Amino acid sequence: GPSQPTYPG
Amino acid sequence: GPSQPTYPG
Amino acid sequence: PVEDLIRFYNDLQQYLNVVTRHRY
Amino acid sequence: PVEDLIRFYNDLQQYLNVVTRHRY
Repeated sequence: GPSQPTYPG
Repeated sequence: GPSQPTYPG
Repeated sequence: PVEDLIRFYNDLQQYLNVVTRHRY
Repeated sequence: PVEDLIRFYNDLQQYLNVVTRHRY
């Protein structure tokens, strides 16, 4: 994925 | 909610 | 993953239509 | 719940758009 962490989807 | 159980969302 | 979600979200618009029996 | 998901889902169009920069 991107540099940022996971998301709530 | 309905008669059916949980859906995968 | 988010990529698989690209090919699921589009069809999923229909799933929400069934849930609400198209009564938004 | 599915009720909140109705609202969220329609606005979520933007989130998927960010994740892929609209390059569907």
